[PDB]
Amino acid sequence: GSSGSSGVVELPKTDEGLGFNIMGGKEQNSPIYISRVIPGGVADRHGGLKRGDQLLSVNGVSVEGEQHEKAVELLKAAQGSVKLVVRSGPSSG
Repeated sequence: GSSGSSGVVELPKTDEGLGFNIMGGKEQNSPIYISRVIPGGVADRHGGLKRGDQLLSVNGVSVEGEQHEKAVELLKAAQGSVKLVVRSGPSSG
């Protein structure tokens, strides 16, 4: 579905956690993505974030072109609910 939203993942902000890990952050010259996912966390339950999904932007903030630290800050910046955008588009397509 070219026309529309790539796929914004809005998860409920709760101390409990999201259930997703991220590695990198313009440190090793690699894009930000989900390193590991909890088989029993909010994310897994929701159904949208999986190991590999590249983080495009969070809370309406471009992260792709920023250091890990930034990402972390954004997540905290949110309140009640966060917005994690990802790209599920096929490398070829």
